[PDB]
Amino acid sequence: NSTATLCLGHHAVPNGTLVKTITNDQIEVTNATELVQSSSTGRICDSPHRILDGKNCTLIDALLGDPHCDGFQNEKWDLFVERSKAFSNCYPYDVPDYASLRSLVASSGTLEFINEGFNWTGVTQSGGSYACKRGSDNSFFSRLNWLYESESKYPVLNVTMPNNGNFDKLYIWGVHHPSTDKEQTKLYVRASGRVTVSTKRSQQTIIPNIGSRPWVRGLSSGISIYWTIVKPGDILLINSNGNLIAPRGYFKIRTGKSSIMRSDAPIGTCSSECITPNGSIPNDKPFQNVNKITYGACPKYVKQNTLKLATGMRNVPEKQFGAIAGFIENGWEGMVDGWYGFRHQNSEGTGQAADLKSTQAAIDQINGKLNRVIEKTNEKFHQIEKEFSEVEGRIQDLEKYVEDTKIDLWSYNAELLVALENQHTIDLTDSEMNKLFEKTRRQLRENAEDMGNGCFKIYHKCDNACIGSIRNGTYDHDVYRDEALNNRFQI
Amino acid sequence: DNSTATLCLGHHAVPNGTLVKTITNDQIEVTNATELVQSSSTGRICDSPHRILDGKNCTLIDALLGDPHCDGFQNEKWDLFVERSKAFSNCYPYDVPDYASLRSLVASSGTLEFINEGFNWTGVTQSGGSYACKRGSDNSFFSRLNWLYESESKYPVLNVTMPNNGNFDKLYIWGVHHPSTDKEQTKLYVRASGRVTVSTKRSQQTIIPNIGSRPWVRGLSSGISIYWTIVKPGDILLINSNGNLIAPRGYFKIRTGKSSIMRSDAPIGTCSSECITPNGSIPNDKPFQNVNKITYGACPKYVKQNTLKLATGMRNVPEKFGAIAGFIENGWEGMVDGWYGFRHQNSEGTGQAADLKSTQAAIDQINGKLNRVIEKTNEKFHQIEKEFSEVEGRIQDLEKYVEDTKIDLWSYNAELLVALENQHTIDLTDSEMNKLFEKTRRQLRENAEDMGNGCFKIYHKCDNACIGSIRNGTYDHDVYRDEALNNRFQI
Amino acid sequence: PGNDNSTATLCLGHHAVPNGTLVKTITNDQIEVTNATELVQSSSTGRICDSPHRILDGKNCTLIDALLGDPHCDGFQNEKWDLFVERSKAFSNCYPYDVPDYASLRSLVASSGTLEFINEGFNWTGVTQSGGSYACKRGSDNSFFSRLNWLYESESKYPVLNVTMPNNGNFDKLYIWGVHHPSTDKEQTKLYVRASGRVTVSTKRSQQTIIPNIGSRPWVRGLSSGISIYWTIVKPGDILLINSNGNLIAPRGYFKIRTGKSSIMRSDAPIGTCSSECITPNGSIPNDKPFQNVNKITYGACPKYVKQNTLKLATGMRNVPEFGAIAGFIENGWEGMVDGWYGFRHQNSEGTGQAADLKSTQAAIDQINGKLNRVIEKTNEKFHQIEKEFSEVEGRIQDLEKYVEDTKIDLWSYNAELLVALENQHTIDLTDSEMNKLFEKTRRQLRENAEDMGNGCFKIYHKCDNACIGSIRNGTYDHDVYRDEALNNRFQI
Ligand SMILES: *[C@@H]1O[C@H](CO[C@@H]2O[C@@H](C)[C@@H](O)[C@@H](O)[C@@H]2O)[C@@H](O[C@@H]2O[C@H](CO)[C@@H](O[C@@H]3O[C@H](CO[C@H]4O[C@H](CO)[C@@H](O)[C@H](O)[C@@H]4O)[C@@H](O)[C@H](O)[C@@H]3O)[C@H](O)[C@H]2NC(C)=O)[C@H](O)[C@H]1NC(C)=O
Ligand SMILES: *[C@@H]1O[C@H](CO)[C@@H](O[C@@H]2O[C@H](CO)[C@@H](O[C@@H]3O[C@H](CO)[C@@H](O)[C@H](O)[C@@H]3O)[C@H](O)[C@H]2NC(C)=O)[C@H](O)[C@H]1NC(C)=O
Ligand SMILES: *[C@@H]1O[C@H](CO)[C@@H](O[C@@H]2O[C@H](CO)[C@@H](O[C@@H]3O[C@H](CO)[C@@H](O)[C@H](O)[C@@H]3O)[C@H](O)[C@H]2NC(C)=O)[C@H](O)[C@H]1NC(C)=O
Ligand SMILES: *[C@@H]1O[C@H](CO)[C@@H](O[C@@H]2O[C@H](CO)[C@@H](O[C@@H]3O[C@H](CO)[C@@H](O)[C@H](O)[C@@H]3O)[C@H](O)[C@H]2NC(C)=O)[C@H](O)[C@H]1NC(C)=O
Ligand SMILES: *[C@@H]1O[C@H](CO)[C@@H](O[C@@H]2O[C@H](CO)[C@@H](O[C@@H]3O[C@H](CO)[C@@H](O)[C@H](O)[C@@H]3O)[C@H](O)[C@H]2NC(C)=O)[C@H](O)[C@H]1NC(C)=O
Ligand SMILES: *[C@@H]1O[C@H](CO)[C@@H](O[C@@H]2O[C@H](CO)[C@@H](O[C@@H]3O[C@H](CO)[C@@H](O)[C@H](O)[C@@H]3O)[C@H](O)[C@H]2NC(C)=O)[C@H](O)[C@H]1NC(C)=O
Ligand SMILES: *[C@@H]1O[C@H](CO)[C@@H](O[C@@H]2O[C@H](CO)[C@@H](O[C@@H]3O[C@H](CO)[C@@H](O)[C@H](O)[C@@H]3O)[C@H](O)[C@H]2NC(C)=O)[C@H](O)[C@H]1NC(C)=O
Ligand SMILES: *[C@@H]1O[C@H](CO)[C@@H](O[C@@H]2O[C@H](CO)[C@@H](O[C@@H]3O[C@H](CO)[C@@H](O)[C@H](O)[C@@H]3O)[C@H](O)[C@H]2NC(C)=O)[C@H](O)[C@H]1NC(C)=O
Ligand SMILES: *[C@@H]1O[C@H](CO)[C@@H](O[C@@H]2O[C@H](CO)[C@@H](O[C@@H]3O[C@H](CO)[C@@H](O)[C@H](O)[C@@H]3O)[C@H](O)[C@H]2NC(C)=O)[C@H](O)[C@H]1NC(C)=O
Ligand SMILES: *[C@@H]1O[C@H](CO)[C@@H](O[C@@H]2O[C@H](CO)[C@@H](O[C@@H]3O[C@H](CO)[C@@H](O)[C@H](O)[C@@H]3O)[C@H](O)[C@H]2NC(C)=O)[C@H](O)[C@H]1NC(C)=O
Ligand SMILES: *[C@@H]1O[C@H](CO)[C@@H](O[C@@H]2O[C@H](CO)[C@@H](O)[C@H](O)[C@H]2NC(C)=O)[C@H](O)[C@H]1NC(C)=O
Ligand SMILES: *[C@@H]1O[C@H](CO)[C@@H](O)[C@H](O)[C@H]1NC(C)=O
Ligand SMILES: *[C@@H]1O[C@H](CO)[C@@H](O)[C@H](O)[C@H]1NC(C)=O
Ligand SMILES: *[C@@H]1O[C@H](CO)[C@@H](O)[C@H](O)[C@H]1NC(C)=O
Ligand SMILES: *[C@@H]1O[C@H](CO)[C@@H](O)[C@H](O)[C@H]1NC(C)=O
Ligand SMILES: *[C@@H]1O[C@H](CO)[C@@H](O)[C@H](O)[C@H]1NC(C)=O
Ligand SMILES: *[C@@H]1O[C@H](CO)[C@@H](O)[C@H](O)[C@H]1NC(C)=O
Ligand SMILES: *[C@@H]1O[C@H](CO)[C@@H](O)[C@H](O)[C@H]1NC(C)=O
Repeated sequence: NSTATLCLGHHAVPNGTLVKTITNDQIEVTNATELVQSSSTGRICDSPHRILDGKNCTLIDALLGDPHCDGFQNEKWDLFVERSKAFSNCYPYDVPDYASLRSLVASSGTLEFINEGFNWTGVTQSGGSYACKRGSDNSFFSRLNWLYESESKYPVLNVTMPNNGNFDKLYIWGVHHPSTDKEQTKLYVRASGRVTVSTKRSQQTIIPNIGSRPWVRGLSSGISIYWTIVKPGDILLINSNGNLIAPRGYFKIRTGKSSIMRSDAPIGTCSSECITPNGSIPNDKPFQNVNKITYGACPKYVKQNTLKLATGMRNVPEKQFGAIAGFIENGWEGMVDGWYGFRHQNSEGTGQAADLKSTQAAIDQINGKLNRVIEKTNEKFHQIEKEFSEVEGRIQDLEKYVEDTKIDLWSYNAELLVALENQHTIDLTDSEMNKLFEKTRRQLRENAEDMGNGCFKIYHKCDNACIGSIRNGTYDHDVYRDEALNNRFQI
Repeated sequence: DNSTATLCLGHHAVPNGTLVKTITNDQIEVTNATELVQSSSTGRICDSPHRILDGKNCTLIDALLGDPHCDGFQNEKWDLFVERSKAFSNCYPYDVPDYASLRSLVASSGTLEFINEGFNWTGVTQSGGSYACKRGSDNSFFSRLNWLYESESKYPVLNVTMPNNGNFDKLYIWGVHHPSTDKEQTKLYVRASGRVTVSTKRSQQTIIPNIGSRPWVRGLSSGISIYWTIVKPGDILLINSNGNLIAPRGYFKIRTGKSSIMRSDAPIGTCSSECITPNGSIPNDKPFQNVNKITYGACPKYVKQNTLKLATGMRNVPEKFGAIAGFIENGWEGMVDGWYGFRHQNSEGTGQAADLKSTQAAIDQINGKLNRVIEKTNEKFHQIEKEFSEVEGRIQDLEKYVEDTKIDLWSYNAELLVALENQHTIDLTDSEMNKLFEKTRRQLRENAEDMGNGCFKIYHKCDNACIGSIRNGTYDHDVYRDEALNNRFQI
Repeated sequence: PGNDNSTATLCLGHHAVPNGTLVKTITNDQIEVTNATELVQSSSTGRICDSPHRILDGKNCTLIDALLGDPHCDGFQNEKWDLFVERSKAFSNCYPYDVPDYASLRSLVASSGTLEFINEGFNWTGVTQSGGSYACKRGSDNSFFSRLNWLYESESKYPVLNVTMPNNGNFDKLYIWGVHHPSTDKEQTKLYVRASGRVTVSTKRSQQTIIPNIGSRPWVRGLSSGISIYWTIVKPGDILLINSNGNLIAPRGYFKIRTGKSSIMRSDAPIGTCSSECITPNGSIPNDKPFQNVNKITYGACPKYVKQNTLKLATGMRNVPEFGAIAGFIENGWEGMVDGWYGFRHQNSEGTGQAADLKSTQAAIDQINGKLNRVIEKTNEKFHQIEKEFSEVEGRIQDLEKYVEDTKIDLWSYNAELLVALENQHTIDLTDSEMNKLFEKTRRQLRENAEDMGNGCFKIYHKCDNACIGSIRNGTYDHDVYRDEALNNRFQI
């Protein structure tokens, strides 16, 4: 009745969350947030990126001029989305090194075509075929010019076209492979043509082959698509005596944030900086498990489906007349106004208060590292291809091995970051408890003794005002020193 | 005659300490440490669990084609296929454009399962053989290749199609003959120059043979260039040649699997090891390894370091008639039954005990971090090539830059990890010692004083039964308080 | 009776400075410390040091124009180098030519680091040699590439050439050869007779065959003609065969292939007289720091490229800048302390004093340098790498060469950022720990003769002259000497 008891404790919660640290695989903390994004709406947000839905068309069909893809002429995009249902309805074709041409056009992000009048005098022009119906007429690829005998002759063609602008020119052209020797001489007179497109830097010579194409959409013939880039100050030189599929001009090559993605996800009305083939995902978290193929500012792909960062101290439930005990035994599920506080027992009764300074001190540290964790947007656009449909060998072996190495290294960084941050999270919250106890230990000077359970036995009368003067940093030990030393030192 | 006792707090020491690295120190001595970089091999490739296929005198490509001394490899399968350096070609001279890619894709397929398809081939004679490819006592040829050639002194143009109506990728292996002389060209194919064209809906491959180019190999100044074509389901194979065709007899079934290939001369043995290197099989108990960067299976990660030692014990401090001394001075080499404990000196003499609770808290934290360091498995199969015999240029520069960049990043992660863990290992063990010392301090309340050297001066008769009460937390400070406050406070 | 007998005060503190430096930790984005150091090298003199690496200045010559033998590049014959520096002012003044896969030929010649050419005498009987053109003037005569031979009519005939050359010695042979693409059919028949030629260069491992095209080359320096350049490597025990009827540009021998530290770099930085292990296109940079933001293109032992332009490593304690009563480390630091990081301030009957503790000052300094030595020890010596800046639009191979380097920098930028944050959080902790250890060291040898005032100071309950204070500082303090006097003052008897 001539003493009081002051106890030091920290809060606790009835649920709790398990996290990983350097030490333990499962340790229970009060709060925790998720770092790995693993869900998506399924809708690609048409904002803030220019999304161009390919619909029934691939990038190459819209490039060449397949008539059902004529809506895509001169179109521009940030992310061009190819669908699975896309399909070819013009003349049969192949593209040697298909992936590269699809890659560089996607990076340019524009189908802006500029027409150029080549001379083509001595040949007839704009040949078509019934397999490429535009409307009801027999047409052909809109950006390709198909040359063929004039007055039953077909001379050697020497045609040039300089680049005097300050900007790169992509010329798309082709070589015909007739079904029979009849079709060869009917269109080109000579038994075998030769195609040679040249610059000051490059030269592409293609010998056409006769009847070397399988049956596609009514025809055993086809055209091989090639491309040539003409830098400023350079010149295009076409040289053919047969089977030339001429360019009607060039596509302008730009450099920008543009790329291409394969996805069947619907385009919706929303805003999201990050885009996956699964759909748009938020970029609030630092890591994501949705898909390694991403466009825009996105979390980093990791193998882990979950990585929980601890945002609170160890949870130690009380699991146990009225008596009070300190942090040594357990935490306090009854303290909701703070993380650290004082439970007292004195002459006027018993009470709880929380300590604002130490609680904010811990929170400021906890939420400072959250800001350090989330400050990395890391914005990426046109990357490498990460899923493949044909067997290719050496090059995709390296293209896979690079991406797979990238993911293992970031999965390592993520696992270690969460483990270090949490081991530091638990330690800093332990430190703020101990500092508050030692701060209270030293105010009391010689007026109290440490009971061992995180509580002080104060050897003098200590009304609610005196407890307050301990909580508040205003306890004067000299006022009570005599009364305390009397009760302490009895024989 | 004496009214006091001395209770000292200490930790253990060992005579054969081990040096490790920390964030601070380059060399600090601890009691125990374990190695993390695997650096030794038995020199044998364990045949379990993975299916090892010893290539013996055969390369994968010779076994693919059907070099008669490799006929045993027909239709064989593998998980890892081992090419010996003694392997050698004994059939018709040949070369393969993009040899690496064909070797890579066949290796990752993991099977030589062949399916005979009967092409029509009317108008030519099949199964041509040579003396430079003796199968048994007979002039023969590659077992999977059909060397077509004149019939009735006529060689008509060949139009053949074989559709892939399966649901699974087909691998056709074909070739092109390069005769030694003009006389040999016309005797075998009538025409002065041939033309081999293999076509899918997606690709075309047209080859025009050169005459006399090949150097003398095993009796012949001739040879065949091998090319490959993959026909996807629903697509169709179309062969077309007016000369020099080396035809396929069918397709190799393509599979997706854990299979790969490795260049090694290590002997195959009877044992079991998850990890395989060209040096031989290595244990994957350690997270890192310095044996070889070429690995197959669940393997440790390759690092540049040849030794990384993880501290698994506290700082080693030798203790070095003499008053008993605590941990502030030095450890205790005599302590064997624990890492922490008490030495006391009272009226019954001296004694030494160990504290289980503080020792397991240190041991369980050390085992907890080991289990997190060992938990990584890392199972990789078909990767990229990492050693090269020919000078190539752009592509292997990237293949070398990728692997060399990988090895540096993991060597950093391994070095930093050891330094972080050991600093934490030392810090956590020093913490347990401080926690046991403070736990004892507060049991003694006002009955003792901290002598400074990590020892308490207890101011009352404290027989062995009283020490044991302090040791297992049953000391009642009130029982000895009046006596102790008497002895402490004399003037 | 209040404080009747005299007492003394002994305070524990740490130094502070008026010009602190902000650094990053695991907790805080900006926390002020006393001393810091920069880890990211972000400046260069702009000069490529001619030491300790053998630098070769291309001047008006590219590596391939020196390779082929462009007459204004005759000084570069048989020259060697560690780093060869192509200049952007260079140019080709011989016969017009293109090189399919020019990047690979440039790369392997640079990696060999030598243009050591070994003349071999092929058997060109039946053809005439040393074909020259006026677009390639050497001296005042019409000439041609010094290391190429241009074969052409022999008595108005030019038959099928069968030519062989064995590789009888050790180590590889690089053969450089080409194919002429004549401007007109007249030039085709006036030089080669046959309508169309055919160049075939073969080994046991490979074929290379080329069917030349007429009039396929644009007008360059007076000629609508050109030569396509091709190369073949002949391993030991293998053999070179040249089979051609027309349009053959024959080699005069091979370049000896070596393997070593050699490479090539594109830079307009002037060469200077100085020594530096690291070379960038921007110039040479010091390799003391572990990271650099100058250029991702480097040669030699260089700091690693990172996106960050500054990463400051804390190399001192937390800076906390600082009634006649002294106070301790709990409140603030002591700007007055110059001779040490930690120390004591006291007030007693002889006055007020101050002294620095050398033991705990070194304990922090030695731990800080234990960090620096682990941080600064990373040499990282890389030589011939991959190309990292491109001028032509290529596609698939280009995307991977960019994605690999782009992924590398992001991974080291992470490692750099995390390392600075960990190293600084550990610095602040250890410097705080040494303060608390020095205070507890004093607390324990004072025994029952003082009380902790709570501000990092002790109220010592006995007369304590300067020699008394010095004993506490030297640790020679004996508490029993003062124990009776102190207990009498602490507790009233
Ligand atoms: C577009 O190309 C045509 C055709 O020439 C091509 O050009 C080169 C680059 C290669 O691609 C070749 O393979 C092609 O042949 C050019 O037509 C020629 O233009 C010139 C100059 O204008 C004409 O020369 C004139 O000829 C007059 C007499 O020609 C008449 O008589 C001759 C016989 O004497 C007869 O062969 C010809 O067919 C005519 O009937 C002459 O009085 C005048 O002074 C001048 O020399 C030449 O005749 C044209 N050829 C043809 C077949 O029409 C174009 O010039 C070119 N245009 C552009 C803008 O470049
Ligand atoms: C080389 O052989 C192939 C294989 O037969 C030839 O292709 C075939 O060409 C015929 C031409 O009529 C095709 O017939 C058509 O088939 C469609 C299928 O639905 C049918 O609807 C039509 O009424 C018509 O009968 C046949 O399908 C086609 N088959 C294949 C596999 O391509 C090819 O023509 C031959 N080469 C030459 C130069 O003739
Ligand atoms: C020094 O530290 C190492 C820590 O790696 C100690 O080695 C470890 O010792 C324990 C028990 O002695 C071994 O546990 C065993 O685990 C296997 C399963 O892996 C189980 O089958 C056994 O029954 C046993 O429980 C552990 O494997 C072993 N680890 C290593 C890497 O050696 C070592 O004992 C310490 N030295 C001293 C002197 O304490
Ligand atoms: C493999 O394909 C060959 C083609 O080289 C098949 O033989 C040819 O089959 C066609 C169609 O049945 C025959 O064409 C017809 O010939 C008669 C002969 O008078 C003619 O009157 C018809 O108007 C038509 O043109 C062709 O003669 C025939 N050639 C030969 C040499 O047999 C052959 O059937 C296929 N192999 C098989 C089915 O085993
Ligand atoms: C182009 O010239 C080359 C080189 O002279 C010719 O190849 C050579 O052909 C002869 C043919 O008898 C080879 O001789 C053989 O040597 C082996 C090994 O000593 C021996 O066992 C045989 O009995 C025979 O004597 C010679 O080795 C071979 N040399 C090379 C480098 O290939 C080639 O035939 C010529 N081609 C034309 C179209 O002129
Ligand atoms: C913790 O320390 C206390 C104090 O040393 C231990 O309590 C008492 O320890 C003594 C000696 O070990 C026990 O004496 C024994 O009692 C049995 C039963 O009467 C008797 O047959 C033996 O000859 C001996 O005298 C005593 O029983 C025990 N106290 C009680 C209530 O059992 C205690 O055992 C220590 N606990 C641990 C886990 O070490
Ligand atoms: C603030 O921190 C920096 C970096 O820790 C300190 O710079 C270091 O200063 C020492 C000299 O006290 C340098 O060591 C000396 O190096 C020279 C050769 O340069 C040698 O002749 C001496 O015998 C001595 O070893 C050290 O290199 C230097 N480090 C750096 C990165 O500059 C600086 O002194 C600190 N300032 C204060 C006021 O503490
Ligand atoms: C194929 O057509 C191209 C272009 O139509 C021809 O290139 C042209 O070749 C003539 C050669 O006399 C060049 O004339 C020269 O021009 C320079 C610069 O103006 C001048 O200084 C000379 O005195 C001479 O007149 C002309 O510039 C050049 N044009 C282009 C665009 O390159 C080429 O010759 C034709 N093919 C054949 C086999 O003739
Ligand atoms: C070393 O040399 C390289 C060039 O070889 C320098 O890169 C160039 O840096 C300048 C900026 O000083 C870039 O110009 C402008 O940069 C701003 C960003 O500050 C950007 O927003 C503008 O659009 C513009 O690009 C320039 O583009 C860049 N590249 C080239 C080829 O000039 C590099 O800065 C030099 N090293 C250091 C440390 O500065
Ligand atoms: C506390 O420790 C310090 C450091 O050891 C003591 O200061 C040093 O004290 C020694 C004597 O113990 C001085 O040595 C003397 O130097 C004079 C120079 O005039 C010489 O004539 C003497 O023969 C003797 O060698 C030393 O100079 C002095 N340090 C400095 C920088 O002067 C201090 O005395 C110790 N105090 C206590 C109370 O233990
Ligand atoms: C595993 O094999 C590799 C390569 O066969 C060994 O590395 C070679 O070591 C020799 C030492 O005499 C060097 O001369 C070679 O240059 C090394 N090759 C490479 C590619 O580095 C390696 O030492 C072997 N490992 C073990 C444990 O025996
Ligand atoms: C634990 O339960 C409380 C009950 O109010 C709840 O507010 C809290 O969100 C739960 N924990 C987490 C991590 O959500
Ligand atoms: C995203 O799509 C890929 C491929 O279609 C699929 O494997 C993966 O499970 C999907 N993930 C989510 C979260 O929908
Ligand atoms: C972030 O700081 C705010 C400021 O009070 C706080 O509400 C929140 O709980 C903090 N986040 C944590 C502690 O995870
Ligand atoms: C608490 O402290 C504040 C200043 O920090 C003071 O104004 C107030 O009076 C104090 N409360 C009591 C009860 O002393
Ligand atoms: C390999 O070839 C050599 C020489 O012909 C022979 O002695 C050896 O037995 C062969 N080994 C196998 C496994 O075929
Ligand atoms: C090689 O030289 C000899 C002698 O000069 C000559 O007889 C022979 O024809 C030459 N071989 C050729 C030109 O292939
Ligand atoms: C590291 O040691 C040097 C030389 O002894 C010293 O000058 C420097 O101050 C030390 N480091 C720091 C951060 O003080």
